[PDB]
Amino acid sequence: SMYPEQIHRMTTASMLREWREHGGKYRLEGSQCEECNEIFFPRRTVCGACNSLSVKPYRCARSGKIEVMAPAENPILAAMGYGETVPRIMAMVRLDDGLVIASEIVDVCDQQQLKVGAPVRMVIRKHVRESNLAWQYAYKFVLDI
Amino acid sequence: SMYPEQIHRMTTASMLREWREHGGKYRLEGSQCEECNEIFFPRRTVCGACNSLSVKPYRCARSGKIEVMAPAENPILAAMGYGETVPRIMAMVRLDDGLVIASEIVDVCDQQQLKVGAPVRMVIRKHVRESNLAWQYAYKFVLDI
Amino acid sequence: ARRVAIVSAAYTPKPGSSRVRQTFKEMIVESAYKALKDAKMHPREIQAVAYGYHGEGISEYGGLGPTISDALGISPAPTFMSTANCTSSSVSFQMGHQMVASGEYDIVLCGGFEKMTDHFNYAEYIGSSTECEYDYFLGISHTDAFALATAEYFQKFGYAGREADVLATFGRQMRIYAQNTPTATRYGQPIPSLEVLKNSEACGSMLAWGEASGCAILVAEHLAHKYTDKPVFVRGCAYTGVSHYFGTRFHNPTLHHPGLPKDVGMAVSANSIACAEIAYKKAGITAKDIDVAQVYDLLGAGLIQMESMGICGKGQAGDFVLEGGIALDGQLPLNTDGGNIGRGHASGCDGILHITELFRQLRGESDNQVKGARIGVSQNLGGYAAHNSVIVLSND
Amino acid sequence: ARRVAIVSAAYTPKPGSSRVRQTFKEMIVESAYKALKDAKMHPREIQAVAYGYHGEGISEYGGLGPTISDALGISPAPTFMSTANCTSSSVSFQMGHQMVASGEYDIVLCGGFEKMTDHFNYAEYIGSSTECEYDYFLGISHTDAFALATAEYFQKFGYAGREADVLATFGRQMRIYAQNTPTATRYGQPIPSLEVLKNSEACGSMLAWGEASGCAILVAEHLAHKYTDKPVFVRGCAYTGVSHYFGTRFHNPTLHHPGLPKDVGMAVSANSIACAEIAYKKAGITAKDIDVAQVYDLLGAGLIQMESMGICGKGQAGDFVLEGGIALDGQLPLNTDGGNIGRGHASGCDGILHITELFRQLRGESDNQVKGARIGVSQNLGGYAAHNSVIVLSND
Amino acid sequence: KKIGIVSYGAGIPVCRLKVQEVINVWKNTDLKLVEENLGVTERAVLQPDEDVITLGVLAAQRALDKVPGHQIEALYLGTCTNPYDSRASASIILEMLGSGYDAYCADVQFAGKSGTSALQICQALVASGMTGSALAIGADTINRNTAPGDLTESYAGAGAAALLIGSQDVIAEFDASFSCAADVADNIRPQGDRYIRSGMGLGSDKNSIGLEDQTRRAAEGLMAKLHTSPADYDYVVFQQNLVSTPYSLAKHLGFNPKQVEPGIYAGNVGDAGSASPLLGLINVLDQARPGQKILLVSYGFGAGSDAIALTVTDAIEQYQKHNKPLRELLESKIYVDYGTSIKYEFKYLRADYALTAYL
Amino acid sequence: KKIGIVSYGAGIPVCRLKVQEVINVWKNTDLKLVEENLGVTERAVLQPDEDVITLGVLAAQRALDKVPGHQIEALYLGTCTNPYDSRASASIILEMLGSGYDAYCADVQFAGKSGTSALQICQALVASGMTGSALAIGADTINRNTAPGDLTESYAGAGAAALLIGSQDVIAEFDASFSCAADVADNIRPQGDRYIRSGMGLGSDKNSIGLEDQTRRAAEGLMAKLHTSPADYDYVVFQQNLVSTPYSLAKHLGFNPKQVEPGIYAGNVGDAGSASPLLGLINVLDQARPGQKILLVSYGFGAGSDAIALTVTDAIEQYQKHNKPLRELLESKIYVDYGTSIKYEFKYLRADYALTAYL
Ligand SMILES: [Zn+2]
Ligand SMILES: [Zn+2]
Repeated sequence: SMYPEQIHRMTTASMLREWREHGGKYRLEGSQCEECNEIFFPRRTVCGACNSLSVKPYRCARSGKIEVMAPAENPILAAMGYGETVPRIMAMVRLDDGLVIASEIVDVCDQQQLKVGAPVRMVIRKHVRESNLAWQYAYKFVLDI
Repeated sequence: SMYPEQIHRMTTASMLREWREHGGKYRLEGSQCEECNEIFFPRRTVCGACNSLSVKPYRCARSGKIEVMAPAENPILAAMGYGETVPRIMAMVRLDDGLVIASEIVDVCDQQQLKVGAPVRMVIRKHVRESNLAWQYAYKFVLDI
Repeated sequence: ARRVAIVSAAYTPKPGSSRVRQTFKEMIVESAYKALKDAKMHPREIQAVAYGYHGEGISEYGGLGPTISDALGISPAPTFMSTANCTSSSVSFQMGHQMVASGEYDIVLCGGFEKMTDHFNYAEYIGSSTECEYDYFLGISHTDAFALATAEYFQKFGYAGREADVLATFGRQMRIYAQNTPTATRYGQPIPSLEVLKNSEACGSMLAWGEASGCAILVAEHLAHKYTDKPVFVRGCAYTGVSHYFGTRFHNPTLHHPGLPKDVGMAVSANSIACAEIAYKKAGITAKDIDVAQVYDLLGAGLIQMESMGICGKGQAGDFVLEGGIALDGQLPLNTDGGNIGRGHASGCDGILHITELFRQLRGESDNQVKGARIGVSQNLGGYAAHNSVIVLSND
Repeated sequence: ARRVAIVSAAYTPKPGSSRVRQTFKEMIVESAYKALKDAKMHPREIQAVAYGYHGEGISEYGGLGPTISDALGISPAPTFMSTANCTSSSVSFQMGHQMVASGEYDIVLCGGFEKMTDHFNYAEYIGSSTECEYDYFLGISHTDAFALATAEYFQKFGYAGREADVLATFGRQMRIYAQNTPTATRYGQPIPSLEVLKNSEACGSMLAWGEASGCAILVAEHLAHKYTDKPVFVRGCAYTGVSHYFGTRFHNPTLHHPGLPKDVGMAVSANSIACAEIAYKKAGITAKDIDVAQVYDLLGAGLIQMESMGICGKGQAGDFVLEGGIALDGQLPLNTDGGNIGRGHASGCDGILHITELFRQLRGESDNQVKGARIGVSQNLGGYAAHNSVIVLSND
Repeated sequence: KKIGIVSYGAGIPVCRLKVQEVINVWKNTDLKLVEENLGVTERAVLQPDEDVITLGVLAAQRALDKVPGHQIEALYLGTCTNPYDSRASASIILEMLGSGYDAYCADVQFAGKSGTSALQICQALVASGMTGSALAIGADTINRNTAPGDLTESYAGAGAAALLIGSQDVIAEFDASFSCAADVADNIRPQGDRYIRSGMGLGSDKNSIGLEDQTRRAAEGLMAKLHTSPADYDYVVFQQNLVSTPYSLAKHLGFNPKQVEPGIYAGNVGDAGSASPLLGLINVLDQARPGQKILLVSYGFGAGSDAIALTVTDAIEQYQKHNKPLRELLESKIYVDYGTSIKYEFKYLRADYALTAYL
Repeated sequence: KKIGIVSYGAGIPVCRLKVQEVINVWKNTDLKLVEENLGVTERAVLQPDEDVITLGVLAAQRALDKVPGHQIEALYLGTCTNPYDSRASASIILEMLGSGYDAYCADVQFAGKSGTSALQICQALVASGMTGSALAIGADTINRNTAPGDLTESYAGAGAAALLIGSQDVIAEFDASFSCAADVADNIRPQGDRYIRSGMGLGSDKNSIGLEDQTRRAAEGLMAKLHTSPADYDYVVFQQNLVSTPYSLAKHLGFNPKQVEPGIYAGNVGDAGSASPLLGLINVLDQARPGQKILLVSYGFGAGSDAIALTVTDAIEQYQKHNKPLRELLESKIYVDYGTSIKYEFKYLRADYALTAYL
């Protein structure tokens, strides 16, 4: 602050990284194959089913159910930018189109509604800030009831 | 500053790294083999000549000559923490014990004395600050005349 | 094709403990020169090295091969690096096997290390080896994946009311194996009661995490007699790769392996199943033939791998453990050194940690010996089974 | 031991230019599927991959193997990673050669990539692959090492007054080779005069640095006819490792290679000499036999490697270049694609950049063809020749 | 075909902090004053993963969900607590909404009237024929930019409101507007400062020279233009930093309590700045009837005021048929204590450079 | 009667700093690159008593001096270097101008396109009939918000431009416009940060994904709407952070040098941000002829682009009769050294609390 001597840092992110993933992270866009119609998340260049390069963006279903859930409460494993909210409710969310997303559940107003099979919907939230100072935004989920 | 939200950083150094190298970096300590007396910089655990594990710290000679020298002036290659001094005079210094050290020449008061074969001596200087906030100190060289 | 023998294997003891007074170079040298001594071999007889670690983010040292060749004192002999999560050593072992089997090198040192304490807080760095833009940068860890996998296993195979019992029985058996194993972090510790374990962290199934280096020395069959009376042969290996992204465990059309189960996920690791089937076909064995094994233990991951590996049927590993099946007198003795819970875990070294205990078992030198052991198997994984390795060793 | 053939080789064109609109996955797929098409091969025929990059510090993606196996659409087929400076692809090529030669895999894709623009300023990251505590953390770069090496070469072999002439003649020949090579970054650029080059940056010997992925497809000899009429065979390879620390170039008792020159340093690369001698012995050739070559060009490094490789005597490479020796009608045509100056450089891809032009030369398909080329050689280095690779290819 | 509001949406944080939790710590104001006179018993707390963009895109997406497949032609973000001081947060919201890139786009700032100013811009773009439709957002994180121990802390909140303007299926026709402004530094936030600052002591003296002067000037201006008086309006909506503020301004301009009441929402929210007049309007439209007349008069410190007159249409009945009202949305809440609120809103003086989460 | 520009004005700081003065200290870029390729030999230095408001009110007052007794109906201030982050600097300028309080008023922010965005807002307000006229200002102190040692320091400048929109005595008819935007973080300034930051290394890679993409998209969009091509325009005006930028964009979009040259002013000024496209337009209108066609395409990092098409009228000849051109204004200058520039722009790290001027 008072002494502006540059501090060592191996890695600094270019804006290019997040720029290319705005579809995936703001809009839950994966990929669909034009030849066989198989769907994937996250986005990709080659269809895994048939190895076609004719692949297009696909808007994943933004509603789903909690497939599996696990609290994260261990201070030892608190990542920088995620230390303030404890517990965090980590979940695998099964979307209505069949895909599964690794995320977390937030804004739980009634704890008795937080259970396996509970319906959820996607929301845009602030995530850990980028190493180039830009705010990071991406998906999380809330209970939808 | 005003918004204390933690920023993402893959790598943060433990104090352990520099703690173990104070001999090498503050005192120009390499290694000498107890069986065959060969000398090495930087410090090491196995003698390269004879593969003995009987190796001890060795104070390298702190006087030497410039073997080869090259200005670093290209802004594109300015490392963080080293952008303020331009040019930097990079050199391979041949110490009086025969070892060679990669370093730089500083405090050149008479430019006509800066040449190949010029005598130099070790000095302790501040280097790029550590990712744990500790000041980094290590060797550089000056002309000795 | 020619056979490849392990002539020695060794690691820096107590791998669930840290070595803050050593550098990574010093630590690598310790296990390397120990193994060289065990084999009655000079360092300059080593023709190549295959070595593993997590990556350059821990110590800020990249392009590490030459640095290792210099540290060991073998230059110009090359070191081929491997960067593959907790499977780094397992992968480097497979690389060394290829180096010898090819005829290009006759004597090869395989291994790996991890110096977590060089990083201020390694726990938050590890996530960098995942599908980073969609997990690491959203604060999702590997440990989250294992917690979820365990929850899926128990909820879907009807273990409600016995989760604590299963995890505690597992962790207790690991502690029993570690108690009498001198290289284990829990060597000599008293065995806590099942009830004490149930009321402790992760019902007693949390691993012990520290620092270690390790290596095994591979030699062409025709040379092995120069270095040992009792060589351990590599029967077959498989290494397999699927997406790091945890969601893909439930739906991965990219994974082409015929005859997988209909329903796959975290509790049923498709990548691990495929890996085991490939490995066993190459080795000329089936699960029936396995006399002793090693798995990456942590929470319920040991159960999922017991099933993937073919030791018991889908959903039956919990009951197998409860019925005493992994004890020394049980149907399949498993993690006889104590595993990650008892012996300890150091990511890049884990492959060698497995291989060393199997090596010992197959020569009759284990502290918890399986009488008449002919076949030994290492099942190891990296990420949430994004990497998977299966290595099959025999003694004839 | 059985022979291994290259059936196709390809890279993303203009590797001295950046591809900011692509991700690294997209970029890898481009060259992979191009090579697959050239070979008349389906992706699912690939049994394993060996792939290289600088490290996890650029894109913050570690444990990359599974991620690549998923991107290419080959799961469960494994990807073995290589992290070895500018030699990453050269090393991965050698790994693939071992994989096929061993009999463990019959068809293997070898390659590498670099996506420098994922890092804000890659130039200051690269130093992380050195003897970091004694160079990187003191602000000492690889580029400093090359500047110093060049200065030592010229000061000690009596080139005072002709330094500019040597570097400019070299850079001009690279531009001449690049002009008519469609995959080169300097394709179609007019050839500047020798005088214009002397008065420009680094007297015209500064490389063009961008982004690229590349790969070659290796197949067991008995299968090669299915994929090509004109296979290129791997005669022999060597990979060698010495300390990254630049000081050790002058005094390295750790380097055990008999019959090295008495006086070694930066201008005389002992590691590179050792590497070439080992490689040639394995390949059954001498320098006399080499019809065309590739070297890592940058400042005077091309000269130092010409000497290490055995093409001309100590201190004579500058005069060799001035006398026209590396031109297409010269005694030894070198970097016929344009090299790093004309074609371009992308660290992890560079090994394949060399191998592709040699592959083309040995089939008569090069844009600057060496008539009747039988033997082609890639000399590549990593760090200041801490890594060194020599790869020898033939056409019969 | 008349032009006006087609659909709307709102975004409100779920975390809540009871006023007494703040007063127990600072003891710097009367609990009875804030709860009974000012009318605020609890306030919205911003979570660590929430901000103007997260609330704004929630509100906007809720408005656009009413018009399937809508292609965005213009998007204006009214805020005085912008996440960026250079670059437009509006373009980030546009990217997120994923409904077209070819749009008139900017951030708009005049304190609490930013949202109404954005609305006027959107109306002008449609009425001019420069676009067929336009999306206005009003959003603020007043809590985030109010200092611990500030006299306003206990009732600083946050919120977002989005209004789609068009000429197809219009539920409230935009009849006319009148704006005024001047240099009145009753509140400021200098470039750099995180916290919004007062220019003088709080009370009716400060209110008379800013809030009341500008609100009166705009309201009287618009009514003079339309030849109307307070008796001609079914509803009146004012700035709602506090529940007391609309009632006070109504008494000052000759409106009566039953004209104000249907716009009141903020007793459990606190001050949502740019969002507050738009949220009042939303609260009216949720229950209004065809034919009814609305007068909306906002207030931005600095200072100035935007007055807008609207007429509710027949289409309001269909819009209301399957609609989640704001009243229902505001029932969703999670209580937190003072210490937790300060953690969540990043108001502890922690280290400039963090080594881990907790070191 | 067609609607458009009636009068204009400009405000530029008089202090100047030669590029070599910065390069001598930092040695972080080539003198030849900046002087010859980028085309900037010196840059504007902000004095301690100058800012966005001082420049803005100068430009605005110069535009209104052309229309004696004009009553202001709307005033929009486009800037990304705003003196206030809450409250509208526009209301301060309005107060200073002393020509009415009953005006639509706000600050508008989208980086370098803030001024053109304000202009579009004003056009919409007049074309809609919501006002009879409207005053747009574009102004930035890029110098003040560029850090010492930044690669862009040697060519960071400052400036203001004001354009009055109306339907009486119009000198350039506003024919049509097209805007686009997206999330492209090529430059940012997070809330709090004084200095504008790059999102990646400088060069043609960064230019291709922001500057060129958005400029091309808006220009092609507008030309497609009007069924025109570059050959149909007498003048083209782009963002002028650097003299090289308009020529580069012209080459990229199929315009030729003679179409660009008359808009070039910045060789002795540097980057004036929001002002730069408007200053280019002013420089054209100072010498243009009746009938001529102008295409204006701005660029805001973040990112987005505003394209506007204009036609010059017969009234331009009378307007030009007694007019001080921008070319003449830019002849007024005072040279200062690097140390003095840093003092004047408040870029020394002095004590947070001052005891006297010098203690
Ligand atoms: Zn398909
Ligand atoms: Zn010795």
